Amino acid sequence: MARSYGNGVYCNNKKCWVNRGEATQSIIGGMISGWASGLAGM
Amino acid sequence: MARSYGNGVYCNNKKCWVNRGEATQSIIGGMISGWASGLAGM
Amino acid sequence: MARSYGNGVYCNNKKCWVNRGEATQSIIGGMISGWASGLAGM
Amino acid sequence: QLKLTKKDRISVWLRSTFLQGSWNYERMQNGGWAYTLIPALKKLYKTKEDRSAALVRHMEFFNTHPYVAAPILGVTLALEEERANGAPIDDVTIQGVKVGMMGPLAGIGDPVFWFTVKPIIGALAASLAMSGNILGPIIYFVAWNAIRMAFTWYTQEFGYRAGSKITEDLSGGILQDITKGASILGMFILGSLVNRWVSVKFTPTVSSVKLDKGAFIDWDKLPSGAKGIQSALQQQAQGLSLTDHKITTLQDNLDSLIPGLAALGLTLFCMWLLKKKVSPIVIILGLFVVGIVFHLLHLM
Amino acid sequence: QLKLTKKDRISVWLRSTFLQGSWNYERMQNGGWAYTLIPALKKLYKTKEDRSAALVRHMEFFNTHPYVAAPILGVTLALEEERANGAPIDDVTIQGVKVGMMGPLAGIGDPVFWFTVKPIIGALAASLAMSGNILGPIIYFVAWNAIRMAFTWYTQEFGYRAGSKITEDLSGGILQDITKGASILGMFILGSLVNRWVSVKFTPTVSSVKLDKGAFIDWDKLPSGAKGIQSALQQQAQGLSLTDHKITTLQDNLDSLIPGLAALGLTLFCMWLLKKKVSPIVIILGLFVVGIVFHLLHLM
Amino acid sequence: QLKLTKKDRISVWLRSTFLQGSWNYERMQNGGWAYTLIPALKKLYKTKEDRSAALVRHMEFFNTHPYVAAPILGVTLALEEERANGAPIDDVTIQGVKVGMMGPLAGIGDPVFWFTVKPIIGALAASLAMSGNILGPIIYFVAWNAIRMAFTWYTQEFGYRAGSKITEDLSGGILQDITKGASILGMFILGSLVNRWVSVKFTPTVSSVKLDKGAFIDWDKLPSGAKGIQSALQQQAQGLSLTDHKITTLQDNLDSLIPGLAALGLTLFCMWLLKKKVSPIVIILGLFVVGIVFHLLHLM
Amino acid sequence: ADYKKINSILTYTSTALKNPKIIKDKDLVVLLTIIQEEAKQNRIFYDYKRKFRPAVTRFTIDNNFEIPDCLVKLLSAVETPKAWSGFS
Amino acid sequence: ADYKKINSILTYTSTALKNPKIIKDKDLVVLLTIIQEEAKQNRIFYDYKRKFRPAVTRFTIDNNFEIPDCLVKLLSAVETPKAWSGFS
Amino acid sequence: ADYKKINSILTYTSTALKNPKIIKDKDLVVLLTIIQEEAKQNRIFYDYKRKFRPAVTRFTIDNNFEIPDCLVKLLSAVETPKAWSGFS
Amino acid sequence: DLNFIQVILVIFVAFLAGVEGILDQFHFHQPVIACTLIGLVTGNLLPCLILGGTLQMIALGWANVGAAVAPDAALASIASAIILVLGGQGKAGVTSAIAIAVPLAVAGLLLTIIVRTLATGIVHIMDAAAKEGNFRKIEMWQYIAIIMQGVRIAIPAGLILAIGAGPVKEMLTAMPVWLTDGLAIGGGMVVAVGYAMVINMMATKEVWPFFAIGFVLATISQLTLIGLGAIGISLALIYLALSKQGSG
Amino acid sequence: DLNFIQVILVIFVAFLAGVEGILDQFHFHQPVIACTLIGLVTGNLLPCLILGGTLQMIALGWANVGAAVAPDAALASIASAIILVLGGQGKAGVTSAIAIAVPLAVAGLLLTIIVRTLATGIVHIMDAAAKEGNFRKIEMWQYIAIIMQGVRIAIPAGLILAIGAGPVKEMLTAMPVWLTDGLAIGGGMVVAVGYAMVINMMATKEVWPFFAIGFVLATISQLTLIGLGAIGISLALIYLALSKQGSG
Amino acid sequence: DLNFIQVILVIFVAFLAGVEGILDQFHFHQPVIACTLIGLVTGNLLPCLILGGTLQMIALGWANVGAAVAPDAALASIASAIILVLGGQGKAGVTSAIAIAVPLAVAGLLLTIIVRTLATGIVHIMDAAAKEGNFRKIEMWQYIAIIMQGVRIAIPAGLILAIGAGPVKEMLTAMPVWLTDGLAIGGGMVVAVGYAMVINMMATKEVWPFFAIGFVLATISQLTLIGLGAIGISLALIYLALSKQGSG
Ligand SMILES: OC[C@H]1O[C@H](O)[C@@H](O)[C@@H](O)[C@@H]1O
Repeated sequence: MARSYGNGVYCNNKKCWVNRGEATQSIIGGMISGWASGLAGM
Repeated sequence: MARSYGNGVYCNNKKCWVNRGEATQSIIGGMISGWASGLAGM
Repeated sequence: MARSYGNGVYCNNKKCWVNRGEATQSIIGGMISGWASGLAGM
Repeated sequence: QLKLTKKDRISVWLRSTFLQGSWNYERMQNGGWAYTLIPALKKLYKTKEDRSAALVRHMEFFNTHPYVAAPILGVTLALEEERANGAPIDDVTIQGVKVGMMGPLAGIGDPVFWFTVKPIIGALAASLAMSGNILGPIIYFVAWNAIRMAFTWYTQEFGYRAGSKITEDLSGGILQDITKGASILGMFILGSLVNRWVSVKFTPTVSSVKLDKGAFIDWDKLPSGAKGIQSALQQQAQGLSLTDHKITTLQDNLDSLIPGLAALGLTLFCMWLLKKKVSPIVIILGLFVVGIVFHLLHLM
Repeated sequence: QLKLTKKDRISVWLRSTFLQGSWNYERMQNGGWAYTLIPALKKLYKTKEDRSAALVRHMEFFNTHPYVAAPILGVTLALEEERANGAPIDDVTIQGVKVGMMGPLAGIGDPVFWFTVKPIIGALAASLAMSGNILGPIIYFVAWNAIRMAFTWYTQEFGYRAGSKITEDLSGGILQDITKGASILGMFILGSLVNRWVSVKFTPTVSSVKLDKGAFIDWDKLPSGAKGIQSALQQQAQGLSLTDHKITTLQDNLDSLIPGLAALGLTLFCMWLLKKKVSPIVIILGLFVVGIVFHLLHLM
Repeated sequence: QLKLTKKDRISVWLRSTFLQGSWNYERMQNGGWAYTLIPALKKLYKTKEDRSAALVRHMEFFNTHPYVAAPILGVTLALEEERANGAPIDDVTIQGVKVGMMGPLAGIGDPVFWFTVKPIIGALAASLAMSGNILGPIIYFVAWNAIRMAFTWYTQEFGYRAGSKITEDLSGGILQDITKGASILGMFILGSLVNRWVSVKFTPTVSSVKLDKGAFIDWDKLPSGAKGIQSALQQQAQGLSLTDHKITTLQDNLDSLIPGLAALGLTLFCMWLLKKKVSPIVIILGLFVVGIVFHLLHLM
Repeated sequence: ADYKKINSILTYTSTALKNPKIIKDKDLVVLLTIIQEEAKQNRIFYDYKRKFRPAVTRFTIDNNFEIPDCLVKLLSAVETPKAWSGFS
Repeated sequence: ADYKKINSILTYTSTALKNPKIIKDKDLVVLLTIIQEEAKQNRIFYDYKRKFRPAVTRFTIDNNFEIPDCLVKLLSAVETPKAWSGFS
Repeated sequence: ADYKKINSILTYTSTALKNPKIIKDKDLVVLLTIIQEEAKQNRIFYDYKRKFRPAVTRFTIDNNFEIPDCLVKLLSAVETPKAWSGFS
Repeated sequence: DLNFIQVILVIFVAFLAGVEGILDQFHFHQPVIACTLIGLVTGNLLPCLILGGTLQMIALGWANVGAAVAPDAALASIASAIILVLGGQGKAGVTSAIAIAVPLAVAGLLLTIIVRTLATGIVHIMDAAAKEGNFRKIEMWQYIAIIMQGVRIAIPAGLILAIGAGPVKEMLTAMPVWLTDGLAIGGGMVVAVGYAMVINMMATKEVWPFFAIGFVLATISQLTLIGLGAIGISLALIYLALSKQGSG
Repeated sequence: DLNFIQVILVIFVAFLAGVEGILDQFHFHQPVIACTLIGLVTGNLLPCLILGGTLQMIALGWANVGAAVAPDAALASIASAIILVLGGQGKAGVTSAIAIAVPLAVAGLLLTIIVRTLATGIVHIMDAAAKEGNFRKIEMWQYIAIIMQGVRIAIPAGLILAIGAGPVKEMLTAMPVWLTDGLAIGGGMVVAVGYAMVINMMATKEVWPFFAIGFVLATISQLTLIGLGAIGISLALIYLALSKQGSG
Repeated sequence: DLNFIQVILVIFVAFLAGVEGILDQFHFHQPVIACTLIGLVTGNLLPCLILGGTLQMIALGWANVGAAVAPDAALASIASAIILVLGGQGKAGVTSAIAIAVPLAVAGLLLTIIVRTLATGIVHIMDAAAKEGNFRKIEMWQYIAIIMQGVRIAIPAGLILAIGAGPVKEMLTAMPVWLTDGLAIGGGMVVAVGYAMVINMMATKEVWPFFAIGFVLATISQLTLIGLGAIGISLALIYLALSKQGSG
């Protein structure tokens, strides 16, 4: 009933909302992996 | 009311059956330890 | 409604009692901390 | 003699916004880099051979994060101003200082600006914007641009004022430790994300066996009033079921081995596919159609 | 000269079924190994002393997994045919190639066939049989035997066609790595099985303190109808006790220390007892009686 | 000649209870140490210069756990008896053996007596005392005093009889390894205790979003009798919120990052302030007042 | 592929392998030998593991932030996949 | 323990300790000293840790898969507990 | 603080830094140098990390359980925080 | 409807997002800024604003790294927000358009690479400009390589406006439910491609075991991403200290 | 009842299970097979097949390793099947026989070792047979040395058929509840012996810490056995690479 | 009320508690022993025993380490017991006395530190006695220091008994809820200072990673503290075994 679109926002059939918890984890998870991979790239 | 007999089969007072999940986990642990048992032996 | 005074005893407004599990955890953690600190301090 | 003024440094600042202007794949940012250098090289050299010598030089392979190139831009302008007035610099130090800087400044630039600063600012603007707030976009354009022009301008002056006397003290004794330690975190943290952030779930059910007496609650003998709920929580607390059927799905069968097992298989398969010279646009276009078909066949 | 035909190789293969025929503890599979070699040695050596020399030779200590003995069987047949026709081999290579092969091939045979292949076939075949299905036992005999005869026959011919040119490249640089890495996993994985697969569960209760007000759900003031359940889960969710008594059993007191504490003692005690020259049939028979007593006194 | 009788040893025993009599911070336990040795210094030396030499010698810095000083007491008594009877011991072996013994015995005594046996005896006595049994304090005093007196007397006798032949086999090649393993274990366990025993919890609420249909159970359409509880439990198990409002507290916002984040922050701040020469009495009083205020401001 | 590219890559790789300083970078030699070998077959090496460019910086920093002509002209001899998806 | 077995084991291990090749494997030299002593005490060694047999393979493989007579005749000197329970 | 204490600490650190056996102890050399420096500035060193006394024990044990006069008289030259809270 | 001032005004923003989609400097192609500009110039402001807020969340982590190009948020924002205005359904159609932004985000990824490949021809022309030392010749052609990236988004926008509200509402009503549902499922699998190319750049026999532990430790749901990273740093700190002592 | 055609056929199947119980080649001793043949000849087929399916699960991991002997599934299968046939209660008596199949599986462990010890003397006869070069004296005894392994199973079966259907029904009704209940509890304590033998062969001061972590890591229910294995190998891979640096 | 025999006995018990606070030999200063003695001499025995058990549970881990000294359980116990007897409310004032103990414990810590700082003059007079070689002055001044450490707690007890039951009952009834609540919360934050001090004594660049691992592993609530210690020992042993190879 709720199609996942990532970063805390899935959708509904008439309204889409962002989940703060999943938004906060995505804001952090990308930071950790982005920093490491960017460093491992050099 | 149900006495454990291992590998997913316990029993009842008139009929015994299999727990598939614990049957699956039994094969996994036997596989992993058995591989190392022969290997560490040699 | 219950004020944590640590080591298992919190209180109430007319009665104070010890949580035995928390007393056990505190005694074991104190044992570990004292042993490690005494061993490292030397 | 051929000193570079404050004015020409600002024109170099304005043109650096186009540092990604051409962006071919052969030499990525040569056009934007060479375009940025014209206001200096116009005055630095005046012969046709000398103007040709500079333009052939800076057309070579250059690529980095466009904000972190300003310290390169300062040191490059430091070298050519010294070169124009007389200094034995010839095609080895001009490229060498640049190439020593494009790589490592990108790997410190890509995390800071792309994957850390942008999402942190982006979330604030989005959270406001989703709430019908016009102040969302206005903050985002202000925040990102105020941050950007301060760093891109100030450090460009710093690269010019410090010469190439900051690149000598950049020995790679630390650098061979930083990337290697980075890989440990990365392979670790991507491991955790693979188990989590790769959405692969299977719907279809396998077995729907029928439970015996003593397994399910059997909502027929429950007491009526202030004691029916009592026995409902305690029987569930002992492991009794809310229906007389145990529903088992393929996801549990995979999950019984390890969680995220189907995500790893896709993750390994993508690893295998890229090594096999498959353009990721085909794989991702394929990865969308797979979601179309597997959902149609009631699989995902 | 003294060549061995296809037919004689088959009887050696047919005879290897009895490779465990004698199974004395002094020499484990010598009788079955020596019996397996009769059709070859009869066709190889004709003198009485030569037959005695071969028979004293192969009565010595031999043991491995009876399926992976065929590559040894072929290499043994490779050496004997070379030896019978004239080759300076003197009782040092004959036992040497065998003893170099019995050990390490068991450590690969025992996992592959005993603890991996046999139960995967067995668990699949049992699942049918428990359902009253005659397809179960028939498949199991077919599955295990079809796997067996091809493997034990094919590798017998490979050992003969490859001789002592396989063990030469079997150096101990790798062998030391495998077992030590095996021991890290083994001590790890037996650690996890010990915490789980060893059932030492204690029944008796210790403390039954009577809870005060605000601790339990108090099923007297609960609302009646479409609001009784709501406050039941909310009182449940905040930790209020489903009954007016808190029961603390012996298993809780050990579990509050660490899970699986009673299981670690037993296996270590079995470790200690087995070190103390106690034959495990005494330990296991004693363990069964312990279960009889500790259940009688309501301990387990 | 100047042999020490049993009476003087018993007097040293009785005087050792006051080993912490002075307890200044400059020289820690020199007062009680020198007081315990007054009978020895009386009975050993009789000249005015020699008594002054011994007293000046034994007013120097001494500290350890007061119970485990008895082996030091014995070795010191043996060394001084040798010094009195004639032996080239000159202010270097007295102090040397003393200071060699102070450290490791304190590090082995602080765990055994303070943080291992004292709290268990105290917990037993406290449970007994709160249970209304007067036997608690009686058992506590009896047990602790018996343990102390037996340990002190026996250890003093051993230290006297053993001479300085125990510390010679006390090379420092292994105390480094013990200390390093101790530091690893202690840092791990102190991280765990920081996360689990320091409670810094915030009360105030942040977000109270109003949920749509299908999110909460909506106790209006629930069935009446022997099926309402069923549907309530199924909707609870599927994750439907038990109320039409979702409560998000600042503690949840911090916990979404990592549990114990505020506790780690306070731990870091205490480390930093102690490094910055702040007397821990001031820090603890300030912590009490901080708790007072933050509870007044409805924060904690 | 393009015949003017392959020959010049074979020129620059053959030039790079004789400079005394590049051979010291044994890691760089592996890249050049494969790059020359692929160019020896009219194919352009596929750098899906983006290793060549980080190494050219590692060697350059190891050589007092100085670079020759052959390494610079070979920087455009690589493919370096170009279809990012992100971290999300 | 049999009296003909004890003397034979004391015979075989004795000749094992004098071969140059068996001496080099220090793992086996520690083993064989144990084999003599309990044979010297009229008892048959109880290696609940199955160490002796794997070492014979370890030594044999190190000697180009060659074995002498003394190690082979000692293969039956072990007890090797025999009441398996399984892994379940 | 105390001027006599500062002068005596300076003297004792000075004579400690001239004994060969103490000179060998680099870990103790660090503490002695730092303590002499702080005495040179008329302050009494504060060690929230109780490092000096365990180090004097380490050195004494490394010197056949023998100690000189300067380390003994400097044993009282440290602050060593005194407001324990416990482990609880 | 859209009058002649608006139909051109949407083109001006549409070209600039393509202009800014490669420049990455003033960030007009971001969903929160791009969607906001289309809604402002068309009169349907708030529905475009919230879509911009909604889409900016999905497009948080899209950033070009090296030669890799992010899923072209310039097309996903500009072209999706136009269908939001033409198709009607201001606040009701925030959901409808968002569903087709991601496939459009992919569709831009195809077009950016085709443009980024034609930019190879210009530098081949531009290399000649280096052979004669012309400062004018390089400037003019650079404006071309900058203009072409803008029309890379204005051309798709031209057809979506050429295909007016008539057929646009028909397509948003003739949408099967499953075409929506499976596209969302495919969207949550695409991140497996990005990880693999990142893992391929970092995986070695030394660090493969660190992947397995982190994968398995992700199965304990009480741990957070920060906590998993803290475990990630600590093994890296321990491994390096243990390896330098061993090697020297 | 059992006729004379069955009693011969019953013992022979039991004899072959003993014959195959040591050969470990054609797998007639397995519970799915061995139970099935007893049910086929006695007419009570399906109850035996279900028992064979049930018992195979308890005996999935029983395999001889080196000198160690598995708990003799040949006796447990034969004795339970005859218990199930003689005493009646086809499907109702599936549980009752299974309860006594495990203890008799141990009873064969006693019997198999006594047999495997008398098999020493035959080879002592056989050693002199090598001293004369007698091929036939070698073959004859090996057939003999196989026969008593079948006899070890056919003799209890001969006594179990000697004790006819009368007393076997009496004992199966005279089984106390606790005699059943305690035996299962003892059954789940057996694997402490098997682990102890394996841990003794593998435990060293260098690998004891790896035991403790694996024990402690087993206390998190979200980890499965496979996940715990991946963690174990990852330390094993890391430990090998780290110790090779230090040693060389 | 309290008569002259009772007040003298109370005062001497308080003095002995003050002596044992630093003597740490007979441990009269413990809450159970001290509260028991005070209740016995005041006639209100059982409330004092219960209170002492409660504080002993509170004060299990208070032990002076090195120069660091615990918050003086002797004064806390003595003052709580005297509050409990004078204020009335035998079993009702248990909670109030327990609440008042902790700040009183901190006050006793301050008093004992002041006394230990004043003891330097005594140590200097003993240095002079060593310079003149007098045993008697040493004994006299040691007795004198023991006497002041006893009076360190006999004095607050004397002043509290000087303040009659009236005002102490008034102060017990005039206690705002928030004062006690915030005091409990502040007491629940104290152990941060001690943990920080121990870490400062232990923290190095080689051990901060292990701190992080342990801290993050503490978030899995199924793991017990014994299990966490086992994990810590295992990591320590693996690290030492690897680093010993690293050194050579
Ligand atoms: O540090 C060890 C030792 O130090 C000081 O002397 C006192 O706090 C003792 O109680 C403690 O045992």
